[PDB]
Amino acid sequence: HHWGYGKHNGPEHWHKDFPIAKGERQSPVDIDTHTAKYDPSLKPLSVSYDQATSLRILNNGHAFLVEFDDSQDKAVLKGGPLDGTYRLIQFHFHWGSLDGQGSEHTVDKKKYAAELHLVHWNTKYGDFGKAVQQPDGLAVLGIFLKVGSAKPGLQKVVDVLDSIKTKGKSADFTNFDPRGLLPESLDYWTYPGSLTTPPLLECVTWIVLKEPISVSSEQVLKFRKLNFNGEGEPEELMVDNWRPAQPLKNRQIKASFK
Ligand SMILES: [Zn+2]
Repeated sequence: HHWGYGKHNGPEHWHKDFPIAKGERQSPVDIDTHTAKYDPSLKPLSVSYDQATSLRILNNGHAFLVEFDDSQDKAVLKGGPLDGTYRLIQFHFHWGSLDGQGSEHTVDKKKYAAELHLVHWNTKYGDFGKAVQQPDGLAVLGIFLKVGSAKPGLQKVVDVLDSIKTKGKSADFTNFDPRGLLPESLDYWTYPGSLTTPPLLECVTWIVLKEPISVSSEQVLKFRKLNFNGEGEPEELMVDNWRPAQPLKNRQIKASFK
């Protein structure tokens, strides 16, 4: 018994256990493309994933995560609005029950079928646990997914989902190249925010790419066959595991492009 995305434990209930849910820099938010400010001082993003080492893929009952070895600077994110090096620790998705919903961030109110989050932590803080307690501890790269052509680089992930159908299941997942999930362009918006799942800490510096990647209906369909529940109990399909847009309040979204 805890938090989830159902009617009685969904996002609207999270604030009771995690007061920060009504905080000043909560995520996701709607990106108003006409209010975003182009900032010439923003540097190009630097993604160095050539030595990435994936370890496992896990169903934690809220989504499925693909965990990486973050004991060294093997897969890092630098540049952009960041100061220092951020190490990739895991990536996961949020998706919907239908192609018209699923993303957490929205663009001019437009919702995408899913959203990919690549989570990185600031190496100055040693470890993930310490990083989440700092305002500049995390840097999450957000990528939108739209239904269309199949994404070859995502197929290895969809084919193993059958092995981690229920909450608690994990499987070995080595030699996966996260570079296959990136779009052509690295243009982005960025704003200070939080983790979109409890405990909703406001330690994120969000970097949302403008260009979405396309995945096939067959690929996204497989995401929808996962279960929120553990093996041996009422089957609840894992769908609509997204938090709705939160108030922007005293924050401005910057764009790396004109
Ligand atoms: Zn996420």
